[PDB]
Amino acid sequence: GVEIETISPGDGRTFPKKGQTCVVHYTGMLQNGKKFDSSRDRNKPFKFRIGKQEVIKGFEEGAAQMSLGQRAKLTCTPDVAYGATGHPGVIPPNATLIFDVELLNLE
Repeated sequence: GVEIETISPGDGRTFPKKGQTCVVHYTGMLQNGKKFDSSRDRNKPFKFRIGKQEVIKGFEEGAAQMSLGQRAKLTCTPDVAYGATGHPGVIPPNATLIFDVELLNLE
């Protein structure tokens, strides 16, 4: 389940497609919890592409449902990312994740 609540401004039409490299200012937040990951810290805003399953499924479907300049707010279900397994020391099992995602991409 990918739920999008867009902070409005952008263009709403430049949609990310397969074979396109995109740049995302992400910041992870735990539900009823603190931060765990932030692209604001290292200031290298994580160049990546679409079509290789490099990211998790909850973040991947959130990438295609956005456009340039937009600011979304993800809500990742446990079963698509880590809920059965849990990322060791960083994500406990059966965890629901919140991401602050802004898409300022290229290509």
